Amino acid sequence: LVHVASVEKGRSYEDFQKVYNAIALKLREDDEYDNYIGYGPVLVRLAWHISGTWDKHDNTGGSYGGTYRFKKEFNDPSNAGLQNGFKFLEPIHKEFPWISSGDLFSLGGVTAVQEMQGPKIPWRCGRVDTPEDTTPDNGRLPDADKDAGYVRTFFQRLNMNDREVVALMGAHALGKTHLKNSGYEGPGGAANNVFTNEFYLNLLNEDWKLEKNDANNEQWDSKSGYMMLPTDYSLIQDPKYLSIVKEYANDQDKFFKDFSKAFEKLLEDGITFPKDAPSPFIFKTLEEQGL
Ligand code: HEM
Ligand SMILES: c1cc[n+]2cc[nH]c2c1
Repeated sequence: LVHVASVEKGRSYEDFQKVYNAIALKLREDDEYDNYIGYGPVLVRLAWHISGTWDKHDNTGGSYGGTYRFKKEFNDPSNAGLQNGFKFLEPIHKEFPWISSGDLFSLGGVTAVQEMQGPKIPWRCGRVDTPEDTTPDNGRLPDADKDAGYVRTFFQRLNMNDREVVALMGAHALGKTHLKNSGYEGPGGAANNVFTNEFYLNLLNEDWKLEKNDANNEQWDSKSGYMMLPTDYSLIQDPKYLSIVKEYANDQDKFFKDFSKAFEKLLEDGITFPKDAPSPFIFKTLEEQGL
């Protein structure tokens, strides 16, 4: 399967910076969502789940085709709760009907991270919508109730290595688990709509307790009111993972730099970019624009 990036006709940096600003302006406006967390965390989760279907072996799945717009992927049990990120973006797609679905879902994730004061993420245009029959089947996204060997093995399919996996998981400092979506409940920290390295700090400094929640699932709970998933706590159980966790709890700039590279790579897996294709765009935030 080859998927070649095709820039939307005649579009350039300024067009996509207009779509960025539209998403970012609505993130500021619709602030009440999920008890004032706002839409940013569900939008970086949506960009991860449309990319996380990729399989390196046959180049199926991935962010290129925008296939989450089809019922099979929209109704995947693993995507429960992401309909709220879709409905947030649907106004903006009506306003810029020329951007492809893959591009709009991935730029929403980029915009949310930078607007929640994360690192800049280089983003590239050119994903092309593909037919309903290209939609990957349910079951390619990871279970939460498993251990470190499962996480390592699952992420080899998206060929991410240990460092990349640990840098990507730092995004679980954002938002929260919702019992009616996943059977898990609670936030992982106090700053859950500002991008920081707090996931790593909480993992190493809190007093975790294995408890059973109302959906009868086990999760790691702390006195402070935070929770960690079994696959999250996995990172301090494995010796290779645990020493990268310590590296990111001791250096927030290295965390930001490595997250930026692994999230771009995540979003680009499966796509062939021609050598005459434009460079990756670095978008300015509303704040850097005085907007
Ligand atoms: C083995 C890996 C992973 C598993 C099992 C997993 C699982 C989960 C689960 C069960 C939730 C709760 C969903 C809900 O109830 O609403 C969640 C939320 C979230 N995850 Fe993951 N995740 C994984 C990796 C990642 C990665 C790599 C990213 C992003 C780079 C990510 C970003 C998020 C975000 C931002 C949320 C919060 C959503 C919200 O607030 O609504 N996840 N994760
Ligand atoms: C997903 C979203 C939020 N949190 C908080 C701790 N772990 C996780 C996973």
